Amino acid sequence: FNDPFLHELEKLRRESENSKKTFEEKKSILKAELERKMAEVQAEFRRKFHEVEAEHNTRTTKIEKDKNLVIMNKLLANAFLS
Amino acid sequence: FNDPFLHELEKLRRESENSKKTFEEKKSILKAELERKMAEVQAEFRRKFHEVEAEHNTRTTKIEKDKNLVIMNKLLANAFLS
Repeated sequence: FNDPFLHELEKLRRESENSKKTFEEKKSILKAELERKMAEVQAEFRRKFHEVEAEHNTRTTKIEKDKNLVIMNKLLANAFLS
Repeated sequence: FNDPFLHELEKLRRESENSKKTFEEKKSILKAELERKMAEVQAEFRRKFHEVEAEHNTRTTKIEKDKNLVIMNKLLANAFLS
């Protein structure tokens, strides 16, 4: 640059494009970290939850086998009479 | 319960009622801590964000005041006639 004024002015217009830039990018990084932490906190939830739900379905098919062993040994030892 | 068959049956209604109880309550807890983890991941993203936004607005007024300071200086050294 010839004019040390037009110079300083560009040195600063440039200086504020770096500003606008590193800001725009940080802004993106965070947005993209939050996105990932949230998808991973919700996949940790979905995990434990499908285990809790499994534990129960097995809990109740047990309770289930048995309820029907009762109803059978009853119905059986009772047609032994009629 | 006089009837022993009726007894086995009640013993089971009672067991299935705790299957449901502890399941629904396990469920209720996992959901409670999802709320809590997500709430705080996202309320510390904002804490981190506003700190870049802040950091930028200060950078930018810094520049703005270098600019202004350099323009007026030109304007003054150049404050005459003919």
